[PDB]
Amino acid sequence: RPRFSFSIAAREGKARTGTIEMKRGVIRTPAFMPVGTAAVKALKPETVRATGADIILGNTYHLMLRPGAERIAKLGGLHSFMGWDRPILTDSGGYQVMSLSSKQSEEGVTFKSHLDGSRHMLSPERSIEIQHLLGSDIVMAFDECTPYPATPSRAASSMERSMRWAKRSRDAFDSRKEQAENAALFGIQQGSVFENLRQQSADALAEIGFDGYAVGGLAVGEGQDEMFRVLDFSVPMLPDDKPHYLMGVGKPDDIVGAVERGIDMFDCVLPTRSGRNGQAFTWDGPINIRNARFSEDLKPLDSECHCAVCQKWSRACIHHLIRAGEILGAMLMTEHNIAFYQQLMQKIRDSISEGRFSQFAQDFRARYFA
Amino acid sequence: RPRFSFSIAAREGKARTGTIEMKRGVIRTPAFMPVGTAAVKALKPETVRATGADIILGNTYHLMLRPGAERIAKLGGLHSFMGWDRPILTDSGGYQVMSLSSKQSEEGVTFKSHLDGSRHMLSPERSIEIQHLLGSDIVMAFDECTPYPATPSRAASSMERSMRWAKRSRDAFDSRKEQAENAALFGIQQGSVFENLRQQSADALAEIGFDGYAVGGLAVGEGQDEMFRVLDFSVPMLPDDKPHYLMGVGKPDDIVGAVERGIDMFDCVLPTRSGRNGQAFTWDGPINIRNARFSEDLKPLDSECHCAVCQKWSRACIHHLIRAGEILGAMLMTEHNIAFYQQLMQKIRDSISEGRFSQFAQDFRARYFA
Ligand SMILES: [Zn+2]
Ligand SMILES: [Zn+2]
Repeated sequence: RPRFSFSIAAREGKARTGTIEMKRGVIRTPAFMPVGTAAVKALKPETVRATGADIILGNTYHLMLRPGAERIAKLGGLHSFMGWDRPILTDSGGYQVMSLSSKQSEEGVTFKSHLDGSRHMLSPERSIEIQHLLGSDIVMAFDECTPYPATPSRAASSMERSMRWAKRSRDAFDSRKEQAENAALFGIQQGSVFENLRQQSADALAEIGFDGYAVGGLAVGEGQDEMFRVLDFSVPMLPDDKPHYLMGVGKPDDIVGAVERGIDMFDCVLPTRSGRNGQAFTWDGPINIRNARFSEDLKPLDSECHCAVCQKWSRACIHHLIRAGEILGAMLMTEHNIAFYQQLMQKIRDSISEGRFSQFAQDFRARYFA
Repeated sequence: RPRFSFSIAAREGKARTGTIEMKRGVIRTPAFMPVGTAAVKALKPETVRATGADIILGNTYHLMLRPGAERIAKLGGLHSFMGWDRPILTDSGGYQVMSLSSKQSEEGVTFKSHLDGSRHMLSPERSIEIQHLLGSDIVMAFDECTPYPATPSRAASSMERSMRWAKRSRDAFDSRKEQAENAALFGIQQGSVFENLRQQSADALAEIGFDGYAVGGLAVGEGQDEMFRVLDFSVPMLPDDKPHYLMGVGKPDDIVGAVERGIDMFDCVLPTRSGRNGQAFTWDGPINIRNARFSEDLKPLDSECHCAVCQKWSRACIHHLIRAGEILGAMLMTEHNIAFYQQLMQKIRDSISEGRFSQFAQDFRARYFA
């Protein structure tokens, strides 16, 4: 297998299906990537694979806090550490610094650990280095988050700095032989909701050149309609022959709509996090399993789902496990939710390849929102 | 398979190995039974079986609190509810009332739920009924706990009431056709540390007649030496041709010593509970995986253990998962600990059958305590 090869097998409108080939494995696109912070929480990696995941996301910010990137490296890298031998994408660590920790400058950011109060630093160079130490397969350039809403001036300044940081990320990545030869690097488009800034960002990233392009700065409170409007003009600005990654997006209907607009890759904490909190995804919409109406419901979480949980376990049992605070409850909900997500991506891939994705999208929405 | 058949295949001194045959399966003795409260916490039942468990224990007190015995019955019984199709032993619910909840009389006990404050009742009749509703395979007679230390007078009064409750448990069990024909009933020996009371209790229970006999009222703070001394004279009082069950005992060295004194069955929360809390059992004694000395230890929890955890996972990874509070950490520790317990019981069974259990006991202790 090559270091990185993206091949498009079929198209329908803006939607694409294909494969990313990397040394550690093949990724079927459109792809959903479950999120990992040290483990997917409450699942063995074998179970994560069993649900159909081709790749997972590792949270750089959490991993650098504990157990630390250096220690992970000494222990043999992230793949060895979490027992997952297929591709891993790592974020830059930058978003969580903004959202979770407690000085920003052109050089980077210093922050205090939200756990120990210890001091840590991130910059384009240090982010890439940490991602190297983890040994990830797809590395994200380090960028500066733009809050929503943002004035044109603030959005432009943040986008411009992010583009300068994209070049530095690129150079840092290329300067490390082992990393440049074995991993891939994705650039991140910024520019908030402004078309002209999104275009300048797309232009800057294409000029630098990356293996894939993420649309960043969305799913930050703008609502689905505005997100879709921004995707409408933003995705066509990105090179057509490279993967398009929508970061932090994962409601099932968000995903279907984003694919309709040319997105190839997704990650979200939603199926895992909301799994532990009692929300299960079904083809008829999400349900909260804790609700009293399920106390004696012997049906599985979803009647069509092919996952191992739905083959054996009833809503009633999971209802009582979750309400009892039993770990198993969370284990079963999480397995089902991520498996549901993978089945969704499979139906998307099949429908595009068969030229009926538009019809699938309509059928999915009618039933999901009914 | 018969309702209940205990066959002794081999003996060495007071130690025995054999099988209990029941409708739902075969139990290899000496047996260790992992404890379940609604789920084994943090394990799928398939995993529990995979470790070698032939039977598990269900906590009647917790189950009657949530989801409730009646609801479990409506949902198809405990086997269906927790997805375990092999034998299940249920306790009477009586010990936890004393230890966990908040009026005692000759009729039984009333108590307030330690969760909701709701009022509940237990008596020999109601205990047996609840155990019927759960559909368990081995039912424990409802008894009255004797605290340690206890005066001869208090111990005698409690033992005598327990014996009257044993008769009532027996009659209640026999009065239910489906239960009497498909399940087994164990009596419980009381009498604290007093030989004469232990003898009167053994006599009373034998006169009533049960399928198995538990030695109750131990592991209540008396220390291993005193426990072994009480077992020395107590176990020979029980009918030799029926299983001998030591309740709530499960340190590995406790188990080996109890088997030397004629005990066939054990249950304890120790491997599961202490698993979640960072303690792993090894042939060289227990270790606390959270200790800094394991932060970069790439060896498995135990070098000889055949469990799936030890085939893949290092102490270093489990160290960081547990310290991060990750659910997976608890999952892996628990799987290993219960698998270790099953391997211990297997080595005990093999050594007895081969007439070398005395030598095994000595070798085990030397290494475990080294
Ligand atoms: Zn499912
Ligand atoms: Zn093990």
